[PDB]
Amino acid sequence: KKKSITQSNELSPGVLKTVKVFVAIKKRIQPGDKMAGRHGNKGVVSRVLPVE
Amino acid sequence: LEFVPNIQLKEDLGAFSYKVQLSPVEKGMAHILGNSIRRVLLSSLSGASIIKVNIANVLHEYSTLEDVKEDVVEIVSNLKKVAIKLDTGIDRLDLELSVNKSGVVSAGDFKTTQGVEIINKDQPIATLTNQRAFSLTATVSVGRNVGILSAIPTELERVGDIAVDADFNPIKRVAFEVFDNGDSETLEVFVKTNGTIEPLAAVTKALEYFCEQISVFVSLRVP
Repeated sequence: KKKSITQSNELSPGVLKTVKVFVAIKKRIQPGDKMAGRHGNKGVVSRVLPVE
Repeated sequence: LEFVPNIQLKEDLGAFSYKVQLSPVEKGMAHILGNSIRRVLLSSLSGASIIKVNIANVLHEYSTLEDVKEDVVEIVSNLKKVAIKLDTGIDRLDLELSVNKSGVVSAGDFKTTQGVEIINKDQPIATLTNQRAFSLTATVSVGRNVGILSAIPTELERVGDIAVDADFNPIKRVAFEVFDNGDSETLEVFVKTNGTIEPLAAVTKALEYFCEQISVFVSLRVP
């Protein structure tokens, strides 16, 4: 950790500093999504219906 | 030639299985009543479930607690399956759980506050590999499913607050059948529920909602 040049990298000359931001967002299936079967049958969801 | 239907909670079976049956029908109005009961209970029933959980030491769902086999996302998933029964006037309440057990945490571990009822004593919120202090707060409010598109995300004030989705409806399955006694029919309905709400009361509530909806037609008026 202290073995680094002090920037953790060479940094490329002429670069004062850099910052890395990580964002994780959950995604849920919605209409227009594509579902493909193992047998090779594929389809795109058109609508979501009520359970009844 | 007048027939009026009655409700009997008969043939109760299973952990939570009931078969409410009406001895009297109009000899042809039975099928319509069964269809209405099946449709109303699934989408009209309102149940109270946790919508917000705050961990003692977490900044986000994607974090790992020390000496805990379960993940924070996994803990949220265990929390969602939890079944809660609430008083009519409670509307909204907050539940505090704090445990120092070195074994497996459970829904029954939740403090026995007044009004709050936990059906799923068996379900375990989390398992602790080594002895540690674990505490969290879950907000419980009455709610109904209005569909995924029409859902408010819900405001979070604390930094640690985590949004949790809740399935308000408690009726897992609805089944109806019609038997004709001759000049009359008997309606048999099979209802499967988490057991939070008694089946006869749920059937009466569904019939009341259907009657309220049909009330406007006889009037034929805006109000």
